[PDB]
Amino acid sequence: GVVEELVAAIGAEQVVTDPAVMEGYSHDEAEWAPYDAPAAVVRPRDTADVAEVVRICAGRGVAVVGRGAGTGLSGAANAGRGWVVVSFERMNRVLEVDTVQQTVTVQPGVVNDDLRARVAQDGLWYPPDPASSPWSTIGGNVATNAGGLCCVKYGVTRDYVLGMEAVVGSGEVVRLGRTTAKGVTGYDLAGLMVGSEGTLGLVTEVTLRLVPLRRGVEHTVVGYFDSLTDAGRAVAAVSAAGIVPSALELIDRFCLQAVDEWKNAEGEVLLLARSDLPGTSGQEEADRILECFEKEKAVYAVRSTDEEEAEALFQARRLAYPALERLGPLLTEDVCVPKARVPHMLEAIEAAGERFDTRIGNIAHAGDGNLHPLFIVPAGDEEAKRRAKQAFEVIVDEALAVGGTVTGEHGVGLLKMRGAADELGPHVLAMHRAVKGALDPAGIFNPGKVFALE
Amino acid sequence: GVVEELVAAIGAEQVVTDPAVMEGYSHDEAEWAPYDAPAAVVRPRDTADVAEVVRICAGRGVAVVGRGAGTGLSGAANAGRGWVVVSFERMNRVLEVDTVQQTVTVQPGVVNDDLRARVAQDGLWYPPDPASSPWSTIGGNVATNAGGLCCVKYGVTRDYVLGMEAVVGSGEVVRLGRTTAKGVTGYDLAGLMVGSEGTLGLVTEVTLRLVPLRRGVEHTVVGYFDSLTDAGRAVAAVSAAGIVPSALELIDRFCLQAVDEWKNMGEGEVLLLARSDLGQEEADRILECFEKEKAVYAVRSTDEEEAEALFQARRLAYPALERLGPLLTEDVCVPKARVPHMLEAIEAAGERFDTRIGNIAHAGDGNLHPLFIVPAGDEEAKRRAKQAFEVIVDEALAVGGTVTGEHGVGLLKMRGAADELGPHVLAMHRAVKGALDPAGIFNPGKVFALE
Ligand SMILES: Cc1cc2nc3c(=O)[nH]c(=O)nc-3n(C[C@H](O)[C@H](O)[C@H](O)COP(=O)(O)OP(=O)(O)OC[C@H]3O[C@@H](n4cnc5c(N)ncnc54)[C@H](O)[C@@H]3O)c2cc1C
Ligand SMILES: Cc1cc2nc3c(=O)[nH]c(=O)nc-3n(C[C@H](O)[C@H](O)[C@H](O)COP(=O)(O)OP(=O)(O)OC[C@H]3O[C@@H](n4cnc5c(N)ncnc54)[C@H](O)[C@@H]3O)c2cc1C
Ligand SMILES: [Fe+3]
Repeated sequence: GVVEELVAAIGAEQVVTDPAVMEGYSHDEAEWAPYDAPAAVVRPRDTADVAEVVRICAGRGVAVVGRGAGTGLSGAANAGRGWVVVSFERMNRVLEVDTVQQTVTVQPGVVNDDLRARVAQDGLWYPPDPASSPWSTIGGNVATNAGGLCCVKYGVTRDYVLGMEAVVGSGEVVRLGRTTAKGVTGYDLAGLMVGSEGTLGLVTEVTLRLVPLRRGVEHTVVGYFDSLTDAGRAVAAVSAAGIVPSALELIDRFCLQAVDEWKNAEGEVLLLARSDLPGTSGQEEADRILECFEKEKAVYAVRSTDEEEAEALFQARRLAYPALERLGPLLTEDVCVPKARVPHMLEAIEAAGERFDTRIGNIAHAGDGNLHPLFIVPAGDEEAKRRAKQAFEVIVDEALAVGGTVTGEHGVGLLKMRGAADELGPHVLAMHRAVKGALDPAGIFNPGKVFALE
Repeated sequence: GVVEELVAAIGAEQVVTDPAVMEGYSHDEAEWAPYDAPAAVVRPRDTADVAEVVRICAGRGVAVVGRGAGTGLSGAANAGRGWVVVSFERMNRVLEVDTVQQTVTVQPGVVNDDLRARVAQDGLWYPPDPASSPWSTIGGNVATNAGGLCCVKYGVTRDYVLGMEAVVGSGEVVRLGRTTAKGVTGYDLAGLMVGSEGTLGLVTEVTLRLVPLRRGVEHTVVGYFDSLTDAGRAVAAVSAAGIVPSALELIDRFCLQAVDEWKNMGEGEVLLLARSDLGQEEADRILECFEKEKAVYAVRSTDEEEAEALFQARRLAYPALERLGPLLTEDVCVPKARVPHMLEAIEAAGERFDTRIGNIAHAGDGNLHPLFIVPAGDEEAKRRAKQAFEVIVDEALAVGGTVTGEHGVGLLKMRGAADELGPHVLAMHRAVKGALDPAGIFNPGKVFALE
């Protein structure tokens, strides 16, 4: 009688059982991630509803997986058979914007882009800008510690989580973290929630840190290359010069030429960089970045004196994944290695394609060494699927061999549990099982993702 | 028979038992914090030695309390009777400075200022600059999540900790966190160590993120006031102008006197020292904010040296007051909008309890440091200050602040810490510590109670 207690606790408008409606609430954009039919999909109204849902599911031992917008790429939000999917679509209000403290308090259902537009009205700015910003929730960004494009100079979500309110344990609603500028009272439990991917609790309200709007001119330094190796050597060349570019992205040829077909290519690798320093200070730095592209392999390495053709190339970098998803199933990998390993990793990925006869596109946050190789899977050719799945295990192990990480921003979820286990090791994993057990003694919060419990 | 197992594990020259020597290892600069004679003070050489100390005490259930430079202000490093003090004095080497990744790898025993000067050679910079930087260890800065003067614009220690290696549990050497620029694999166990004050493990190596050197001329904006109330409104003026200053510090009268009566170098009640890191247009905007409020000799300083001399008194305020006797310090942090109100509350706590309370605070972040000098022989004033101590704290939580901003709960703040966190959150601390420290040997009893 799980659905019976839920309706009797939070009403009927907050429980859904139509197998047709629950279809889309149990899987995210991560393809090949298994997902089964959940027992019911709850859409709570406020923290009180979530507290009751967690309490009921805790006693009955029913797995509950929180869901934001369902734009994950590792199946972290995917629901298991009989689970209770908690959709925060109804908790989508920005509660306050304190201009003196320069902080904002939002609900987990808020959309990233919507949040940024609201704070910009008060002259503030929320730096984190994931490619899925137009559709991802702040709840998801906090659960997966999502990153963005400008995170090479302003950090990721974790760098802006001051405090939060979460439902944990048997249904206790607690307020973790702080709201002032400095606080060390107790443990960093608020930070412990960030990057947990909903395996330790449920965030019902988060307090974010803000910054003044950049109200300025973005000097773009555009560069083209003919090889992923040379272009990789240039990104490291700028980082060795000691420059902190406000953006440094790589878009191979296969990816950029596809976006044109959708929305309507000087070289093989397009290295897009940009700086945001005011006045000539930025122009001086943007010029320095240009030389780094020219000194290395340089094809059409020119600084952009146009505020739109620059912005048009960057809008293509954002529409790279959705432009290729319409082109068929797309398997994506997220590794992050040291900046000095970008050339070795780029040439190592390209080599991985020839060994398994699999064409692999490349886009990566060159500023942080976070590579995103994307493979478009042709339908009908199972060997290509199999060859790409084994190449999947080569790029991962190769990134761990140079000292990288199995995931940089997308989250372990399900499609990266193998690599995550090899990176963390038995001791680190054992600590995860212990931590999750103390804060989730019922084992109901998204059990089985990131790491396994046995 | 515990000391014997230790000596039989890490040699004799790494174990000390002389009760005359262990004194300097069993208590920190936090006075009135309880401390007893430890069973031995271990000075490890490498992670292997630290691993042995943890394994031995884990099986025997002997409490171990890690110690850095002993500059804590809440008794976090104070040792309990029969404990084993692990001193990282020997682990004080900078292991690597990766200029391509722009990161540094340090051991816990390294001093803050030493780490900064080291990275300065390679054109890098470590922003976090606590007042005790010249003699505090990086191991301590990570356990307490220390702050500094520039943290109003560059964050605190936790904002630069990329990864670490620690000995947890029964003595397993694990490396938490990452070393790249981005990493989200699993939980943030590294961030969990930060601010734990050594209650979940022992950090033997930390990987900190760095930034390019400033390489510019700072625009210092010095300002004088005649009261903590009027000056408080000036601090809000910079906040009401959308200005993020690289530094904003406030010092009281008795603080300045002690600095001029010690260093003998040198007029106002409070002195707000502002600074920008852009730039003259911003420094000028702040100057007008001071004259907008009660302004005495408010001038946007162009002499970078004379201003730099003024910032030496702000950092030498506590060392200049400890020479005048026992100094009990409180560390509250409230929202910026409560700085003026909170300052007026501190003054009343003095009049109400007949206690002279000096004030220095990072007004830019709302981190207040009211310090009382306790005279010798007048125990009445000591207990009277303890009552104003409970009043200034409750007023910090009532207005939405926190019991501790940068110093840490330790021991002299566990009362307020419990009131702030609450039963639910406290029950979580005992649960977390239990999972990662099933033996309960890592500084047990501090921060929260293991009742
Ligand atoms: C086209 C595209 C571009 C992308 N670009 C980026 C990018 O640039 N950077 C990046 O980091 N990621 C990117 N992603 C994936 C992205 O990380 C996720 O979309 C984003 O992190 C959040 O999406 P979401 O709102 O759907 O969260 P969801 O997928 O719903 O949830 C993700 C995780 O968070 C947990 N969770 C959700 N809500 C809550 C809550 N309220 N409380 C606690 N836990 C919760 C979920 O259970 C799951 O574990 C992209 C995805 C797509 C499809
Ligand atoms: C004069 C003065 C000025 C100060 N100014 C500031 C300031 O501006 N900002 C600020 O934030 N703080 C300040 N402090 C206190 C500051 O927190 C300490 O100076 C700093 O935290 C480190 O001191 P320490 O290295 O002696 O740490 P210790 O006191 O030795 O240790 C502090 C806590 O950390 C734990 N710990 C230490 N090393 C390890 C380790 N290797 N692994 C695990 N746990 C460990 C200790 O056990 C203890 O719990 C000041 C202190 C003084 C005395
Ligand atoms: Fe991305």
